[PDB]
Formats: sequence, C-alpha cells, structure tokens
Amino acid sequence: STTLFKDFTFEAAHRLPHVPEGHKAGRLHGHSFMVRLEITGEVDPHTGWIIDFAELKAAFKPTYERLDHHYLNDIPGLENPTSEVLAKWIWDQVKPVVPLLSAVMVKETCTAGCIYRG
Amino acid sequence: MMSTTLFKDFTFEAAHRLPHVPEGHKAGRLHGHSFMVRLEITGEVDPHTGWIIDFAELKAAFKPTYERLDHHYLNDIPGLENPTSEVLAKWIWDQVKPVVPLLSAVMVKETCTAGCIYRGE
Amino acid sequence: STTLFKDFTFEAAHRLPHVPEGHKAGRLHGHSFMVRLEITGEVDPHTGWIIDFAELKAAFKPTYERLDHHYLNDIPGLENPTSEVLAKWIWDQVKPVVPLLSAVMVKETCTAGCIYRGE
Amino acid sequence: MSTTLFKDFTFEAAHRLPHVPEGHKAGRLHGHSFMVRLEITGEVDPHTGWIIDFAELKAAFKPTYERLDHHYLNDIPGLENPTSEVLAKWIWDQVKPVVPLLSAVMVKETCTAGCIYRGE
Amino acid sequence: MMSTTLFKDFTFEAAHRLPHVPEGHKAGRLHGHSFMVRLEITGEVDPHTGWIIDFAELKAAFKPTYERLDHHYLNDIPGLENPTSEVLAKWIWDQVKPVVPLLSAVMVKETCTAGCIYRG
Amino acid sequence: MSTTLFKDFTFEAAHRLPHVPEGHKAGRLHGHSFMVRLEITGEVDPHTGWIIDFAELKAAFKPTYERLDHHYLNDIPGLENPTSEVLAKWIWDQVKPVVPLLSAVMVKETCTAGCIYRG
Ligand SMILES: C/C(O)=C(/O)C1=Nc2c(nc(N)[nH]c2=O)NC1
Ligand SMILES: C/C(O)=C(/O)C1=Nc2c(nc(N)[nH]c2=O)NC1
Ligand SMILES: C/C(O)=C(/O)C1=Nc2c(nc(N)[nH]c2=O)NC1
Ligand SMILES: C/C(O)=C(/O)C1=Nc2c(nc(N)[nH]c2=O)NC1
Ligand SMILES: C/C(O)=C(/O)C1=Nc2c(nc(N)[nH]c2=O)NC1
Ligand SMILES: C/C(O)=C(/O)C1=Nc2c(nc(N)[nH]c2=O)NC1
Ligand SMILES: [Zn+2]
Ligand SMILES: [Zn+2]
Ligand SMILES: [Zn+2]
Ligand SMILES: [Zn+2]
Ligand SMILES: [Zn+2]
Ligand SMILES: [Zn+2]
Repeated sequence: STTLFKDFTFEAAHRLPHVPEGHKAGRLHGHSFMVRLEITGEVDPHTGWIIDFAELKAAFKPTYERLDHHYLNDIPGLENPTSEVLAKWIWDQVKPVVPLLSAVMVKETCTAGCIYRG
Repeated sequence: MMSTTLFKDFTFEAAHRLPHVPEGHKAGRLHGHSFMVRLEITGEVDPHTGWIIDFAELKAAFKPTYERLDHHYLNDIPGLENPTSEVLAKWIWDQVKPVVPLLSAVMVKETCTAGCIYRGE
Repeated sequence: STTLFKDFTFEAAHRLPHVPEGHKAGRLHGHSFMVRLEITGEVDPHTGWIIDFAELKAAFKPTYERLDHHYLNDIPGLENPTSEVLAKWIWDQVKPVVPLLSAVMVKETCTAGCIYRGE
Repeated sequence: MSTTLFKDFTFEAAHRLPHVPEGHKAGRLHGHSFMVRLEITGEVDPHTGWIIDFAELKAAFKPTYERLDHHYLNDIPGLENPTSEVLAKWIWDQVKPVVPLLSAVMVKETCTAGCIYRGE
Repeated sequence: MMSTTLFKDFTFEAAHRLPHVPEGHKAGRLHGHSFMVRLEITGEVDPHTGWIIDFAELKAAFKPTYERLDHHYLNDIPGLENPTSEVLAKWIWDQVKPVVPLLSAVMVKETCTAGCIYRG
Repeated sequence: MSTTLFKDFTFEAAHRLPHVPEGHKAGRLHGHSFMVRLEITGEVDPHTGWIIDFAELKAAFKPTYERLDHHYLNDIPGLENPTSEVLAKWIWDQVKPVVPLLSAVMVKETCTAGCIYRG
C-alpha cells in the first residue's frame, strides 16, 4: 500500500459572494491556484507503480480546462468558490475517473489552503 | 479518515541557541533562523460561508503569539528556554489552542529542509 | 553603488482585450502576481543601507493596494494588462516616490516574467 | 498526541523504467533531482527537547544517500524497476533497521510528483 | 538602459555524465538532474498586443529543442558530449537564437542552487 | 559576449542592526536563514567545458561560510553593522582574493528581499 500525489496550478478569477460588504475577498480578483491530487492503493508488482503519474494528469485535464483561465463563479457548483468548496467540487469531478483518490488539496496562495478527504 | 482541514503558513525571523547540546555543537552557539509555522485546523464547512473559518481569523488569532516570536530571542520567552523545533511546536499549540479550538496540528520548520509536526489531541 | 530588491505578491483578476477570440488570456481570469522593485544607489556609511526595506514597502503600499484583490482592467492605464504594460505602469507610479528605482519585474506565474527599466 | 520530525535530502540520479510501453518517455535513459523526506515519530526527551538530532538522522541516512546520489539507480540491487514507489519502499527497507522510529518515506522525482510510503 | 525584457522557465529531466573529470569525481558517474532552462528575450512592446511576443510563442519556438533534451541522455546528442552547464547553455543559445531572434540570454540550472548564464 | 556561473549557499545566523531607532524591530536581537549567491564570470575552458568546478567555488567560500554559519554576526570584525548591504560587501572582500573571477555577491535575509553587490 502506498500514496501517490501530483500537483497542478491553474490561473482563475473568483469572488466570494457571502463575505461582509468591505471584505477584500468580495471584490473581483484572482489567484494562481494550486491543486494536489492524492491517491492511495496497492503497487502492481510488474509496473512498480499504482498508476502512472501521467494517468493522474490525464484524468484531471478536463476539470483543469474548466477551471484554468476562467471565472469560477460561472461554473455550476462554484457559485461560492472558497477553497473548501473548490476542494470538494474537484473531488466530485475526479472521483469517477480516479477511484483511488484519497485527498484533494487546494491552495489559493502559496501560504494558505485546505485539504479535503472524502 | 474523512475530513476537511485548513492550514495557514507564517514566517518569523528569530535568534535561538540550544542550551543542552554537547560542547562545541553548532546549535549551542547563538544563531538564528527564518522559522516557518503552519497552523492546521480540522472542522465542518458552514453551508452559508462555504468555509470552516476565514483564513484571516486564523491569522488574527495567532497574531499575539507571532509578535512574541518575530524579531526576538526565543530563549528569553518562558517555556522556550530549550527552543528546539519540537519544544517550539508544542509551545505554539499551547498558546494557540485556547483561541483556535479546532486546531489539529502545528508544524515548525527551522530551515526549508527540516522540521517538526505536533498534534496535541 | 549596490542594488537592493524586494518582492511583493498580489492577488488579482485580469483579461487581455487584444488577443484573438479563443485565446485563453482573453477570458476573465486571474493570477497571484509577483512584483519585484529594484533600487540602486549609495549605501550610507552610518545606516549601512541604501534605504530600509520597510521604507520601500511603505512607498509602494498605495500602488499595491490598488492592485491587490482587484480587477486590473478597471484601473486607468491597465486596460490592456499584460506583464509588459503592468511593469511599465508600476514604474511610472512608483518612480516619483522611489527616485532610486532601477527596475520593476512582474511575474504573472512562477515560471515567467517581465523586467522593465525606465532609464 | 504525537510529535513527528522530518528532514529533506536531495540527490541527483539517472534511471529508466524497464516495464513501460515501447515509446513511453520514462523508458528512455534520463534522470531527476530526487527529493527524499524521512519522517520519524516518537517521544521527545524532556532533557534534549528532541526526538533525535536532525544531524543524527542525516548521519543514519548517509550510507544509503551516497549509494543513490550521482548514480544510476537501475544498477543498484532492488532498484531494477526504480519507480518512485519502489524507491520509497527500498529507502524504508534500508533505513528502518537503523531508525526504528521511521514512520514515512516520501520520494519526489520532480517538484510536482511524489509518493509517500508508510510501511508494510 | 531603458528596456523591456521577458523570460520564461522550462524544466526537463535528463541524464548526463562529464567525460573529462578525473577518475572518481562524482560528476563522472552516469547520473541526472531536473534541469531548468530560462530563456530571456528583449525587444519593443507592440502598442496593440501590449507584449513583446506571447509567452506561448516563446514556448512553441523552444519545443523542438526541449523535446531533444527532456527524458534523454544528453551525452548522446551531438554537441553535448561534454554536457556541462556552460556547454549546455551555449548549445541551447545556438539552437534557439535562429528561431527566437530577440533571444538575449540563456540560463541553465542543474540543481536549484547552481547554474550558468550565457549571453550571446 | 559572456558566461557567468553562480552558486547559492544558506547559513543560519543571529544579528541585530545597531543604528536603527529605538523600537525598530531589526534593533532587537534576532536572526535569519541568510542566502548568499556567489557569481563569477570568465572564459569556459574547451577541455573541461567549465569556468571552474562548482565544487571549487564551494571550497573557496567554505572558510568564510564557516565564520558566518551558526554564529552571531555582530561579533565578527567588519560586521558590527550587519545589514545585507554591509554583509554583501564584506563577503566580496573576503572572497575576491581566493575567487578572482568573482563578479557579484547577492545576500538575502529573507526569501523576499535582498542586496546585490558588484564591487
Ligand atoms: C482573501 C481571499 O482572496 C480569499 O479568496 C479568501 N478565501 C478563503 C478564505 N478563508 C477560507 N477558509 N477559505 C477561503 O477560500 N479567506 C479569504
Ligand atoms: C542545527 C540547529 O541550528 C538547530 O537549531 C538544531 N535544532 C534541532 C535539531 N534537531 C532536532 N530534532 N530539533 C531541533 O530543533 N538539530 C539541530
Ligand atoms: C496566459 C495568460 O493568462 C496571460 O495573462 C498572458 N500574458 C502574457 C503573455 N505573454 C506576454 N508576453 N505577456 C503577458 O502578459 N501571454 C499570456
Ligand atoms: C516520467 C518519468 O520520468 C518517470 O520517471 C515516471 N515515473 C513514475 C511515473 N508514475 C508513477 N506512478 N511512478 C513513477 O515513478 N510516471 C513517470
Ligand atoms: C556534480 C555534477 O553533477 C555536475 O554535473 C557538475 N557540473 C558542473 C560543475 N561545474 C561547472 N562549472 N559546471 C558544471 O556543469 N560541477 C559538477
Ligand atoms: C527587519 C530586519 O530583520 C532586518 O534585518 C533589516 N535589514 C535590512 C533592512 N533594510 C535594508 N536596506 N538592509 C537590511 O539589511 N531592513 C530591515
Ligand atoms: Zn480569493
Ligand atoms: Zn538552530
Ligand atoms: Zn493572465
Ligand atoms: Zn523518471
Ligand atoms: Zn551533473
Ligand atoms: Zn534582520
């Protein structure tokens, strides 16, 4: 048994609709968002891996393309695009494709983030 | 386990020395580091806010402790007479857990390549 | 002389209005922008510095707070908010209050950037 | 309650993956700047205020580190299929006997891709 | 002088070995690195596009050379029989300058802490 | 036109700035993980393919590095006012005799700021 992870960065705009009126997050802004997908499972004795890192990247690509260079709030389910909401939303998009998914981390900035484990 | 965790990272610039190491050990000399602290909290996400707590509330809760550490000599702070990573991590937990009840871990990195994670529950 | 620099990070939305339909930069998006301010000058013999890093931060603060947590295209002069335009714009905003400014770098992502020198 | 210590090491090596399909890039001879994080979990001594000195963990790993660094991994027995997963297991198997409090080994082949192994 | 410069960074994973170091020198054993290459260009900013050239255009121009380097053994590429950072930075300049006429410098880093800049 | 080599080193040290005003935070005893970049410029030898081995640059700096690392800077002669600016010049002065091709010294007290000295 082991864990594997792969990291991705996407460039997007968002705003938080439910913060108080003068809160900076309530203004239209953006971030270089980092996403880490983590899987946990058994290592195949012939391949020597769980799945190819490239399969994890390929599995994310359709979701990446929806998020990257986009305004998140216009995506159904991301009307309140906090890191927490986004981590769970990503889990829900990728879990069908990556059944070994064990954690999704979203970082809005280099110093803050959240980790969702479904 | 199933969970949702939030974390926020802070950096502070401080001097320390380790008082119990062998004579001549480099840690025994007055020196310092760019310390990194990561506070992690575990909780439920409110359906209206969409968050556990605002990152800014975490930063504000930590501020008093942060200001005691930054641009200071750690050995002068009570509880930090032996200011190892491990001692500092637990000390920070003890200071913060009262104002951040959902605190689940404290990480302290003395350098970019070496550190400690403390879970106090 | 000696050169000093300091890095600032701001979180902002932008959109490039003059790219072809379909170009990714033409959609409303954002980045965590990095700005490096570089200054060059004489080190005072008594202070041991050119200017305090904090004095540089304070000088930039007004301009920083126009950029951070904002949509760049709404700022006059940033209607086409490329890295190149933004670096020159920051130079033009900051040079009056930091006469020793020698270069401005803007990075939209960690792996690329622009450097402008206005003299 | 628990305390975990960790230290990161970087080594410069070549490898190739022998069991990937014909034209897979990882099947060609190449290399990486590999990063290894060793994590320890255990009691912190009330006198020393640490689990063990970072320097002692470095020393414990040094023999294995020197086998890896500036080498071709496939040549090392046990690393004939030197995936991140296999390497992390292998490092654990070398280091656990010297550092019984070892609780995880992370290997990153690149800055964006990695695996964490936590024992058998 | 008054000027605008752009740069973009690319990382490739490759093996190399230095053939002219003394027997025993670590760099003379087959090994590898996650190499970083930065291309710097300088030119006028077009008043319509607001840019010198699109970052994507610089990436595209470099791709053929990038593909020769990534997931390969450098010593087997003609011109890179002695694949030092110095030699590699110049070799990259020679490959890229014809397709990126605004190219002003090439940086190679073999590790995160050591590298070389060539200006032609 | 030129080939430049560089190598980065990190050392862990205490310092305080003695000529800032009372209550300025840098006036309190503190420390940093300092980063130093040494740069050299010169001809690439066709036989070795290098200017000097990165390992030679590290060895040449080691004595100076060992004075700095895990020490209190203010007690080192020359570093009574251990600003980044003063430190970069001091390192230059210490290193230039054993690294004649030295062309720049950068010092960073934190990851977001620094100083470059070029002689
Ligand atoms: C300041 C800023 O730009 C935001 O996007 C914030 N986002 C969050 C936030 N706190 C949490 N928990 N989650 C968040 O996603 N605070 C601010
Ligand atoms: C070298 C240096 O400057 C220190 O501050 C050291 N600190 C620790 C250490 N080991 C542990 N476990 N914890 C530490 O905090 N070793 C050295
Ligand atoms: C992809 C994206 O989000 C952008 O903002 C781009 N910006 C620039 C760019 N190229 C230059 N030169 N300047 C840029 O500012 N390409 C893309
Ligand atoms: C692309 C490249 O250079 C490789 O070394 C790959 N390695 C792995 C890999 N996938 C897993 N799971 N583990 C690996 O170790 N994919 C590619
Ligand atoms: C240790 C190692 O793996 C190497 O690749 C070395 N490369 C160089 C080197 N020195 C220079 N100047 N250039 C180099 O390219 N030293 C070692
Ligand atoms: C805040 C702090 O800990 C310091 O060490 C400072 N150092 C400098 C500084 N400014 C310059 N120019 N040089 C410095 O070296 N400001 C503060
Ligand atoms: Zn935001
Ligand atoms: Zn220390
Ligand atoms: Zn953009
Ligand atoms: Zn590989
Ligand atoms: Zn090498
Ligand atoms: Zn300081």
